[PDB]
Amino acid sequence: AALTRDPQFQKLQQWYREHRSELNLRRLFDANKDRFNHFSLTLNTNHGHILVDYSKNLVTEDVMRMLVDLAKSRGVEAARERMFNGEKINYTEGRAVLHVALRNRSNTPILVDGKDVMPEVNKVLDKMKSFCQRVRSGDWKGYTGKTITDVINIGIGGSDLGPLMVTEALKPYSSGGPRVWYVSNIDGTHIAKTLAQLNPESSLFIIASKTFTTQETITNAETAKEWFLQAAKDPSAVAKHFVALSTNTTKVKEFGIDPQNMFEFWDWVGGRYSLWSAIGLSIALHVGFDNFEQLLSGAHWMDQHFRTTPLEKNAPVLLALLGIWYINCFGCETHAMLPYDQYLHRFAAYFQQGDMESNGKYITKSGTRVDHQTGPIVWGEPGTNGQHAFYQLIHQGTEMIPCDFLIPVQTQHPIRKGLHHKILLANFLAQTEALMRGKSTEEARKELQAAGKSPEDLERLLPHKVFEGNRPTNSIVFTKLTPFMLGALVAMYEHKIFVQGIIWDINSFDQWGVELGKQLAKKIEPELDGSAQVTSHDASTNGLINFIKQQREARV
Amino acid sequence: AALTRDPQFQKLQQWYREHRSELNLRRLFDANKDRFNHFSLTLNTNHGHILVDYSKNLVTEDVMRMLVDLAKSRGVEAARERMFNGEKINYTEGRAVLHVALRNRSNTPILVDGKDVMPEVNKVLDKMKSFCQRVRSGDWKGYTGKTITDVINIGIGGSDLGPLMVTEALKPYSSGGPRVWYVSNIDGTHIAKTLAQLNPESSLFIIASKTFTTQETITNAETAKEWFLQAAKDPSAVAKHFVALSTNTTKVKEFGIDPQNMFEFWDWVGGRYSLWSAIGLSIALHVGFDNFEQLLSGAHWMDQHFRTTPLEKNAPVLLALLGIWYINCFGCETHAMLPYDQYLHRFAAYFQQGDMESNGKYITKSGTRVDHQTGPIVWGEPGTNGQHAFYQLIHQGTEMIPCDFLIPVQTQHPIRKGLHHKILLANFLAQTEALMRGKSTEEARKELQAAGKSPEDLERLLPHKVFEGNRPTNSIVFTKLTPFMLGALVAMYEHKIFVQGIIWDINSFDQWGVELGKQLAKKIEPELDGSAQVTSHDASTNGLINFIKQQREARV
Repeated sequence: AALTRDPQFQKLQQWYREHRSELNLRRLFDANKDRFNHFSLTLNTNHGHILVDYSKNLVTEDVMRMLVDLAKSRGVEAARERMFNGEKINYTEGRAVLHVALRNRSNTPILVDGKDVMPEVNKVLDKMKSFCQRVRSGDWKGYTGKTITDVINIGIGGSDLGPLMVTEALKPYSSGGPRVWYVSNIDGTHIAKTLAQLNPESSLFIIASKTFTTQETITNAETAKEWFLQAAKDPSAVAKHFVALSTNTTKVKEFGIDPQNMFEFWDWVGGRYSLWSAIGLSIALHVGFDNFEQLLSGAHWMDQHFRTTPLEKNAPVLLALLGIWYINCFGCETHAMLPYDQYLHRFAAYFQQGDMESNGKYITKSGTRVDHQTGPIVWGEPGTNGQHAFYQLIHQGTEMIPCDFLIPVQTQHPIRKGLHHKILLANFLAQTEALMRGKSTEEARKELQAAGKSPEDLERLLPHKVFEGNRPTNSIVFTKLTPFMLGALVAMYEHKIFVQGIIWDINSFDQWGVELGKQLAKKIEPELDGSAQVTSHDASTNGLINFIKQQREARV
Repeated sequence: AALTRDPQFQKLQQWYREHRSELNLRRLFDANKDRFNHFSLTLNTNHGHILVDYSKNLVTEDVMRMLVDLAKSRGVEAARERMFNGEKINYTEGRAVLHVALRNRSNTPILVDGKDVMPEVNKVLDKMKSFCQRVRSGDWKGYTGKTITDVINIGIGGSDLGPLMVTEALKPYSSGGPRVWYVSNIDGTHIAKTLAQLNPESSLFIIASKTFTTQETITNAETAKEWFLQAAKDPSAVAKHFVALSTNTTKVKEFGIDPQNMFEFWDWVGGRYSLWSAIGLSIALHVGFDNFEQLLSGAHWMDQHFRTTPLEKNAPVLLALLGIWYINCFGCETHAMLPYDQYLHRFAAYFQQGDMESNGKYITKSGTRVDHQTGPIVWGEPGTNGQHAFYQLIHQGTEMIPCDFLIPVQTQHPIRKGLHHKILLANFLAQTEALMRGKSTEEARKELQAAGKSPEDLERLLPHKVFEGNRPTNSIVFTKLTPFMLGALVAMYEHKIFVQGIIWDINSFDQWGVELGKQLAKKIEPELDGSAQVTSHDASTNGLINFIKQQREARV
């Protein structure tokens, strides 16, 4: 593979093999009182500051230098320009990758097959703005003349996670907006329990599906329509309660949706990078189009930082480089994202898709199989919840787990004169401090002696109280989680993911890995009907199907 | 470490090194027509069947035999009896481990320090029963005489996760019960956004905290009381709207709660194993005490299965052993739990604590440091949501990830004549089939040719469409997700965790790993107050705090 053959990578790996057991956070900080200044970035977006402190990582100036050299050697900057210039960097599908055009507030032309994409982008945005205005003003009414109180987004993967995570994160800005609901699972309980809490007369459904033939999404949509029509009866009423986010005008018309209410996007918009397009309609409806533009503007700001900042001080790039260090040198399988913010409770889940579906690849640009690790397993839970759930393993377990700790300085709810956020902040800081410092046998011993522990009891319990520490973390702190700031943060990670993919020489923008499961599922569907034994698959699949048919009747 | 020195373990490790490149699922099945029958267990709980199919695992008759020999060699059965008999197996804290006592429906005496624990267990259950009766019936009234419409649970970690996951999973059984709310994050937006939607006249708060001094929990509790008294004014009104799940009678009195409304539990009840105790009060209030008893009954049935079943056919034991195989021989860092059920959307999250906080240890019983891996990183998202988010990596990524696929045969919402559930089931089945089978280059080439792909396009696309497969999974299918069945499934994993811990020779029931973080946070708290620069910590902690103080005043 390209990466393994890179001289800069080889240089990095040789340094690692020689000075690995030399890297100790406690000692690094004790020897360099200016470590924080040397390994941290402070970004002023003019709408809040972003501090990216990567000083608690197992790195030195030499390591960072070699890492930056690896990025240059792998052509990170050239690839970046190709992305922004509209070139088909999604080589397996032969398409451009332009989620950056979706939020290109400067409106500088971006060509695709010699044609500027911006006019179309702004056309859809204008349509979104108009629609959001009417629904929020109460001008758009249901079939019985009532205003919309609830908006239901139906989609899977990228047509679901992004909008859901953002509306959850910007909940405080939804004043004067309709309630939003997200239905994604084909599991019938999802649409069912959602519909049970809604009134057909004041509900607006958003069907998100490029092709408008997506099995899960369309099945849910048809279930929603049957439910609606059961109340409305009149088919022409569907046009007042259903809109589509796609490009299939024919199927959209067939469903009963008014064509002028079809918000399209393009093939250069990846699902896991689509919240910035028409897919984000529910976002705009919930918090208003103005806040939606703020969201886009934050991303655009981060897009520029990524493009004009030298690699050595480039946030997305350094975040990606640090991950390559832990993944390809320390051999860490996972990456934890721990935001200390309840509104961001689905941030980690969102990037679980953005990162994993982008970089969970094994075939390089030249068709060669990688001979090294690629995308890591991303996971996490928001601050203090995760801390009281699985931190025991991060502190005293056996796995090395790079962790990103995020938090806004200003809270959306400064209740009790800021008492809650104070404690939240203190824990945010204490956890990375502990993770790095740990507690030695001697330090633990002193504590146990002070507790008046028996000489014998002290020696028995002592080892259990030792924290080996030396566990690396990133601390990302931003002024306040506003729509603009959230846009900047999401874009930052999108570009981190982009850099790592280029370094690994994989295609972060295709997803051929989903085809097999879909193919095999279609074959099993017709076999589930009936009580006849199934024997067309392997013994397990067969046995599972027959157990299912047996228990179908079981009364419990 | 005991494990490494174990003869049986060494035998397994040796076999692994010799036959690893010989383990291939396609061949294994093609070579054994009875593979499903040989590697699957069907349990009849009398309230539904459970099929634990572990045939899609990289294992053979010999491996399973060696694994069971490992379980015997490591003394799994003796350790189990010690737990059930009330001995102090939580050796670092000198305590018994008796969550099995909590659901001991048979009421068989279980002694701790010479006293049967059951009478007290049942005393609390009866109090819970009476309270739920009165609250749900409407007999229990607020300070203005209204009936309780909302129940708010306030607790962290083990006093939140269990009840939340269970009430979410059993939502269908909550008809006639009040709505339940879970507040756990010290982050003020949690209690703030929750209180903004409640009426002080019909809201009942449950303060879950053993010591009743837990910082996060008591802070949220005091904030809720302040909000409550704001409207009620009369401090004696608190007794009609706040109850406690603890043993500190004094602190509960001071708060303003009626002592007769303090539901207690004991030190042999681990937080991450407490939903079966008074901690589960919110569960009982939401779905009724009858359903709570079924839940307990389900777990009780599984406890018996675990205690009376020979190892070779013991579900918890087998699951535990398969994990030891992937973790200590294959070197897998994670374990994915993927239930194809939206109601179980918080199932993986629950065991993320149950498993990780239990086995994320590194000091053995002899006080010696482990020289092998222990607890894995548990993660996941429910069925089809996760499938459309990160399966790309599971199918074509670079890391090996053991996965547990779970699903109920009968759905709680058989809408559209079971159409949704049919598709859900087809995907549950097809995914494990695909993970195992994969798609060869030859098969992929034929598809591309049949699709009429160009010779140029074919060669370029070909390698990207190959699925290496041979990825192991467990498929756990159960008749229906009823209160009883859920109890059984949760208990099954609790015991799997117990078995793994004994084999690793660690303590699955303590959690010393949380102290350092809490100590360092207490020290930072006062330092955040005021405008002075902090210089008392390492440079990073100092820098982060000074950035916070600076941005604290920023207007954005």
